[PDB]
Amino acid sequence: HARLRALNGLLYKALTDLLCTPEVSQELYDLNVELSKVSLTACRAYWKTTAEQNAHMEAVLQRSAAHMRHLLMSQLRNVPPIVFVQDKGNAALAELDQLLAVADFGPRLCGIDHEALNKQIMEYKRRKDGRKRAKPRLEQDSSLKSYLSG
Amino acid sequence: KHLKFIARTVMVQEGNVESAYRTLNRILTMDGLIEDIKHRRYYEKPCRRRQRESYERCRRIYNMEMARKINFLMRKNRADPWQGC
Amino acid sequence: LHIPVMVDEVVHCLSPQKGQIFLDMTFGSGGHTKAILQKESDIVLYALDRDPTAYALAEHLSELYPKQIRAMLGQFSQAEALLMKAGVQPGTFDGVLMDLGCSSMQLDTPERGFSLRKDGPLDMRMDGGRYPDMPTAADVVNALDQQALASILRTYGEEKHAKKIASAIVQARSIYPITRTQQLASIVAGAFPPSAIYTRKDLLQRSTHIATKTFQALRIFVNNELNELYTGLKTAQKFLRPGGRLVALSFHSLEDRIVKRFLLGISMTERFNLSVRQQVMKTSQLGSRAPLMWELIHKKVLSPQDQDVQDNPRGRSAKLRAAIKL
Amino acid sequence: TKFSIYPPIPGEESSLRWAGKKFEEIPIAHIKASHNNTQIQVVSASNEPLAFASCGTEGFRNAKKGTGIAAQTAGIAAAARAKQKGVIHIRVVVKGLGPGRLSAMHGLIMGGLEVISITDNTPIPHNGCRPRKARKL
RNA sequence: AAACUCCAGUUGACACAAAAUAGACUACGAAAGUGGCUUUAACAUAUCUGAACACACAAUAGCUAAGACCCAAACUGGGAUUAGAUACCCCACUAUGCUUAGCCCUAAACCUCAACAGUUAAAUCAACAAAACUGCUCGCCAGAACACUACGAGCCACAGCUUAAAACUCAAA
Ligand SMILES: Nc1ncnc2c1ncn2[C@@H]1O[C@H](CSCC[C@H](N)C(=O)O)[C@@H](O)[C@H]1O
Ligand SMILES: [K+]
Ligand SMILES: [Mg+2]
Ligand SMILES: [Mg+2]
Ligand SMILES: [Mg+2]
Ligand SMILES: [Mg+2]
Ligand SMILES: [Mg+2]
Repeated sequence: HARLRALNGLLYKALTDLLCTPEVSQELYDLNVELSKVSLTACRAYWKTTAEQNAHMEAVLQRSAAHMRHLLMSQLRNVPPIVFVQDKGNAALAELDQLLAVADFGPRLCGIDHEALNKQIMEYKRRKDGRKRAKPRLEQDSSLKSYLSG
Repeated sequence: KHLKFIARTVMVQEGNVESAYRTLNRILTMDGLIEDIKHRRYYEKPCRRRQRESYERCRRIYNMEMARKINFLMRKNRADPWQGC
Repeated sequence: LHIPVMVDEVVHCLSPQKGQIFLDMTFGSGGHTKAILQKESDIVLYALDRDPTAYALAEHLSELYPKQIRAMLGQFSQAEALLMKAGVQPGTFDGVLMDLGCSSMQLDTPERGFSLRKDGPLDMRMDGGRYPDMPTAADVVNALDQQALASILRTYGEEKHAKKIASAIVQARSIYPITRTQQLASIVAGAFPPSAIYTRKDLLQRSTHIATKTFQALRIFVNNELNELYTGLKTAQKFLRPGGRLVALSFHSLEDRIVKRFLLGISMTERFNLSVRQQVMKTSQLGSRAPLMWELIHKKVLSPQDQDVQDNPRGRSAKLRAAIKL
Repeated sequence: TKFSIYPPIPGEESSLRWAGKKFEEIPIAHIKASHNNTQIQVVSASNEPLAFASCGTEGFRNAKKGTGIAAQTAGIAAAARAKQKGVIHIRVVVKGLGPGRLSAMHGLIMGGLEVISITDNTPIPHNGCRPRKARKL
């Protein structure tokens, strides 16, 4: 568990170093993508999202994922495939807003059940009209008496 | 008193303001200025500061040692050369 | 004579004047009503109450003032229709006064069974038999289950030992019906060691009977004081003139909480006695109200003086809230 | 040419220009991003105020001032007012770590102004005054 | 909400306050302590041990007097929150944190490891903490609670500190 945590941290550091250096790719270096999270199970990568530029960043990352995995294999050589997850805050909100723009709208007390208790009282009206606990360690045993008896 | 527009200054490249801001934020984070401001928002009592610094040093040492151990041991993470034995 | 508590401040906040409509939903003895009539004689006042004896006192005041004061017998829930038929359907009430608790004539009378000091039938019913089908506290204690009685004492009575007192009451009732107030007091006393009869002390730090809270709980549950009070507040707000003065007196924590949350528009389901830390934690969890309708005459509650406490110890816990409809 | 993130040095003649103006002459957009508010002011190279904006001036009040949208609106208003006076290119000088710290810049971009440099002037006391005690929450 | 509205932002001038990064260093000092710069003075002992009281120190808080006062801040006032008071939150502000000269002499003053010398061989060793020990010296302890108490004595201390009991009670702690 802690070993997997350290492995996740190492993967995060390696991916950040690959992102920062220009030797990996001029496109990736120009993007200046920053990673929010890296977690290994396959590997899930989560990068902070800035729409058009976000789509371009996602497309470039998807294109360069294979090269990134190949470069990671040079280092940690047995690296599982890396999955990039775009963190649009709550992605559900972004997708929902996109669909909503796309979509069509057409033309424009007391804390008790007082009633139940009242019913029960009316029903009633109608029908009318400690000790010592011995310690476990002090309990006697007569097995030895029986053994000595015969 | 110092000359201005030198410290913590990043030139925007081809109007890419977001990338320049990200670079500036990363520079400040690398220099620890952001964490410095966050810690300086409220007073951290000296005993608390010493405890936090000692814990951070121990955590960094442990993380480095664990990373070294994992890198050393992962050299054996290859296909089994003597399968069936 | 238990003088109306802080009646001077009630008069000040209401500020009675000639040709104004003032509704007293809790006429009772009428000391507040008498003081209001003393301040203004031409005021048109409504004296609503559930006790038939209170209605008789209101009719006596009507004998004193034939139409300046208008009597009304009924509960807060009925008060809406009663006033609608009375001739104040458009509302426009210039003032509203709402006391709470037990009337002095109610508490003194042992036949009503409102006090453990004097024996009597375990009635604890503000109604004096206008609706004989209305449950009495004796039927309540004899009928309700252990868990039901425990919940009633825990919520209404603010009782810590509901799980114990309810079981003791059930055990006693299984032997004999609980038909006497003093019998119930003895039963509750037996639920604890005898030394604990007067260990509990009032807010005045004066010894009181241990069963008192229990008695209080039953009274509320007999009269549905919380629900009927909420309905009365809603009906008053519906019938109160814009800019009218609403003055309320609350003798215990639950009714004061209800009144305050109604005035400030707070959700009734919100937790009680919230601290600032608890609010911050709640908002942090919720971080991933209705528009105000009142203007408080007094931001803070008004409490009786120490001398007034000595004169009327029963009114010590009274807290006064004054607001104006917006 | 090779782009260098380092700003051009005043007193040294650089080839970089904006609207025929040198970096030392580009107007300055001071942004203050507090936790409860965000203020934006454009000034000339000669410290002449040209436009000012804030969350409170844009109608937002109390907690609503702390939202990033309020800072974006303030940036839009400040950029419009500055552009009315002929401001085109600006040098952003941001201080504080408020929620609007970035949003204000976006507003300026949405306002029509061109940001050529981003500068951080967050007041960081080198062990200066003693800040208030930590909140007991 | 209150508060402020000569309030805020920019620029300039501007401290008897506090000493980012270095510091991922582990240094100095007897301990407490000490992390901006420079300069002066300066870090005892060529055998160890050696004091509740002698000699000299001793964080923070506190007292006395005179200054400074950005900021922080018990207390207090106000605003919220609360059924309500207080507290947690916000604002203003004081003692106080600072300087000078005295006093007080306390701490989870804790590496909870006395000082000095030696050993790593035996049995390594109740457990845990922090590998186990030996020689030597000083200090200290002898069931729990009563008790960081009472009395006595000493002290610049006067709601104080140091030393420190007994009776009744329990079979545990
Ligand atoms: N829901 C309700 N409807 C009508 N009257 C009610 C009521 N709940 C309580 N009351 C009445 O309100 C009064 C409370 S105490 C009476 C106090 C009175 N104002 C005085 O002169 O002191 C009692 O008369 C009680 O019976
Ligand atoms: K440091
Ligand atoms: Mg010596
Ligand atoms: Mg000292
Ligand atoms: Mg001061
Ligand atoms: Mg220490
Ligand atoms: Mg010694």
